[PDB]
Amino acid sequence: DKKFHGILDQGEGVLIIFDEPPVDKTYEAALETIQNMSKVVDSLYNKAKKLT
Amino acid sequence: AVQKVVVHPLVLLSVVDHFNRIGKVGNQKRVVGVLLGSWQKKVLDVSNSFAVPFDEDDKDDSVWFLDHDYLENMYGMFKKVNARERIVGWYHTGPKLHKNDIAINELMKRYCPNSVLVIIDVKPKDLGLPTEAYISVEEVHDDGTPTSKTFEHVTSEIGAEEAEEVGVEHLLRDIKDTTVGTLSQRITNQVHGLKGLNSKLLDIRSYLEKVATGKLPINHQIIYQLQDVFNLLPDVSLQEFVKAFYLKTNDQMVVVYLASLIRSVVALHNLINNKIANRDAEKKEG
Amino acid sequence: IDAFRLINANMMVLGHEPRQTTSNLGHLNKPSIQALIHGLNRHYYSITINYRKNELEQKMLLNLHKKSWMEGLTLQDYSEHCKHNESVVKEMLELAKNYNKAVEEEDKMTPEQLAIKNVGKQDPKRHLEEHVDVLMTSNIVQCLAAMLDTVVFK
Amino acid sequence: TRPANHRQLTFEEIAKSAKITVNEVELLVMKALSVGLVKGSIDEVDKRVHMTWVQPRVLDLQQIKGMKDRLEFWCTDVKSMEMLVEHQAHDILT
Amino acid sequence: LMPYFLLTQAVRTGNLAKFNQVLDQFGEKFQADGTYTLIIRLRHNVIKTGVRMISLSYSRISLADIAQKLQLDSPEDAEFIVAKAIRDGVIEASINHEKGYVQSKEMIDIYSTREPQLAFHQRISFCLDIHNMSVKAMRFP
Amino acid sequence: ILAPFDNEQSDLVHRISGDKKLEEIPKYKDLLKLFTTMELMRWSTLVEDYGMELRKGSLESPATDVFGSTEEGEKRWKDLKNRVVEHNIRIMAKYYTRITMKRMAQLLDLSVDESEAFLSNLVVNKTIFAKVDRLAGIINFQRPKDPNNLLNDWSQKLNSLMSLVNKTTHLIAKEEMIHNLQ
Repeated sequence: DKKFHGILDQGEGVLIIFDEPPVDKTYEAALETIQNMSKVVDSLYNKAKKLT
Repeated sequence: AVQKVVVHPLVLLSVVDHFNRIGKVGNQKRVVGVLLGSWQKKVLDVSNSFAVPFDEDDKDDSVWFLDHDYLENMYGMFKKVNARERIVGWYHTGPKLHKNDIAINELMKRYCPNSVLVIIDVKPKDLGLPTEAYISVEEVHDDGTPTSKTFEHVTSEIGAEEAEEVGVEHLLRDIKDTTVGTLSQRITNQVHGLKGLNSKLLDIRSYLEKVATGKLPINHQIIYQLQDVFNLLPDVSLQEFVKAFYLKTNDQMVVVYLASLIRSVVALHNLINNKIANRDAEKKEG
Repeated sequence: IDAFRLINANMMVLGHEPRQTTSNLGHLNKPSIQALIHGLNRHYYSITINYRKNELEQKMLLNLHKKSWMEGLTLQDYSEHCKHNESVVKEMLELAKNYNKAVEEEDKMTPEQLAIKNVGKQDPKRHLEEHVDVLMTSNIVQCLAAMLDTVVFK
Repeated sequence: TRPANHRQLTFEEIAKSAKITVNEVELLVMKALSVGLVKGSIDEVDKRVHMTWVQPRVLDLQQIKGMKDRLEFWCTDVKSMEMLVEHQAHDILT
Repeated sequence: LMPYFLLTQAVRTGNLAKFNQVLDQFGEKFQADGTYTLIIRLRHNVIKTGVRMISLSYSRISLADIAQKLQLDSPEDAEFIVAKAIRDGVIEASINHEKGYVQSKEMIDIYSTREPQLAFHQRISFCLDIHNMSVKAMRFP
Repeated sequence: ILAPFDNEQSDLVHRISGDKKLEEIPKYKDLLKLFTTMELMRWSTLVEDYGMELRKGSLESPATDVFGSTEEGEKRWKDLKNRVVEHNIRIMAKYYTRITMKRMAQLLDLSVDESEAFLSNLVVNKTIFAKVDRLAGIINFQRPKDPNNLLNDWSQKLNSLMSLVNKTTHLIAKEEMIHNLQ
């Protein structure tokens, strides 16, 4: 349920606990720009590809 | 005690014209004058100056003269014509730190408590900032003399002002490096300051001229810093200093990869903005 | 600046025009109308001037004023430069959403109209190349200056 | 004496170089960090210490020769990496 | 496309005589298009696709198991393709020829390696070219 | 001593120091000396030198206020024990990197489980950070993952270096002017 994060072992029951906020801000907030810009080049078809 | 000094370009210039006016002596003269200014908020300010009559004979070079009546009345005029202005200390033209400047400062400290000096340049060639200033500290201390006193450099820069920025930027009208973009840093401190580090590596090479042949006082308090520099020489390339360096190249270049991707689309939208003005006028105009 | 010098009002009474122009150097700078409302040119005249410039001084105000020492051999707030590389890019998404908006209302009302109309609000198109210069030189300088200290410092 | 490459000595070497047992060198180096004569870190399970800073001492006319030659090839390294910049970014500013 | 699309269906799989089930069904069609001499050598590329496929999936696999899955009919050269897989450089890790298992090391931090910058530097310089070509092809008026 | 740790305690030792007439007691001048300085002798080697002077002198009644009500004493025997079992754990976090579980319990002279209850209620108090183990007995002090602080502290060392190479340069050029000026 991700309320806690870790790992469970089956042989002897060892809970290796670790933590890091990895990164989220840098890539996916720059990834959605690419699919915004894809729709801009799609909208270039409605004033260039049809027109000239 | 003092954070830093602030020098205007007027007093920077107001020594050069006097260096021209005594330049007809030919043989030898240092320009020594009274430095005026108003230090506030623990920051040293320098505003105005003149120069006092001063001569020097080489045999027994401990004989100086300051015509204090010229110092009394002209400052009294300057205290009249600007009561905001006061004395801040003195200066000298400073090629090479002449010997009388150990007691010139002690001659006229009965006016300014922190009677600061300023060493300027008359023949400019460097890669740094050619204005230098010291401060007076004294010591009954470690090894040298019972009466010991050595000058210490407080950092120096040329302050600007809204009145004089009008003047100097009209007075330049010359080769300039404006339009700070991706290139001004490349030449103000990447072309230049790497060669600025030359003359500091080569400066301690010049003290190194005493290994068995140079001057007779040897080290004692010069090598504690030089022992530290090879000690504080940075970390070698074995640790995650390798790995976390590739980490941030793998982050900083992604922003450049996005930003360059945008640059191609924008000019392509500009390309259609010229194909709208090419085809839609050759039938219209001809 | 415009330095002046008087002319005789006695010759103003004579109606006689002074100063006997013998060189093609005076009538180069034109006077302002506001100075022409005043005594120019009925009691004084203008003088063309320039400035005496020399390596004695010109070299030593250029190579003395705008100079620095460490501002560039140093890094820049290393945990926050990469953080500032998101403080711009985050709204650059939605600013590109406006650029995913404004082109779509073209093939429309005669874009000279799209100059006068858009003066209340910010356009994407000019603002969208504004940060691209900023998101470049902040990165290319900071990447290059870090990769020289690896060579020079051990 | 050790170079700046490692300067990472072990507790057994102090047991050799000071002929003192293992259960007292940790009490020794905690004093040395407290006085301020040395600045480093202490591991206990791998039996090593990462000394970083040592107190500056004096030296004669021989150790300056070490600071002579170690300084001298650092001149050309500042020369060599800058020589790219005045050659590759030459047209960017004359 | 349907005979030729059925060919690359066999390539993305790891089966070996699936190539043979195509090359008898449409061996005559490929000679009409005049391309058979390039088709016949895909068996080198089928087996390097498969040995990359198996080594990435299984970590510690017996060499006397990979041949039965690739229908190789021989374990005694099942060592030997893996030798040419390392000689070409497909998989890195070692083979316990005494035991029989082929162990593989788990991958490590490929993010903190230089190689994604090489995915960038091809495309940084390429995307500045098309911005330059958009400038060079614009101001004809 | 008995106060919990604070910045207010960190100069409380200075406010009570600098006193000409406090140091007339030779014992109690050393008491505050022990807690300004380095690691303390464990608990038993101190009470054999200082758990006996609380009767002597002409000073016994606040020490009788320690001794007399034994439940007040039990609150003050153990809180004096609490500050000195803590005084190790401050500086062992500061000067060590990776110590074994058996080694720390030996410098506290108590059970290894009793050591774990001490490090439990201090890091849920988060006043000493630690990442202990109960399989290898390997604990470590001030060990985060450190993604960004490597190159950040490296960039700090450049600026400390570059500020120092400017210190010597304008200090050599005057030193040549006091031997060969004229």
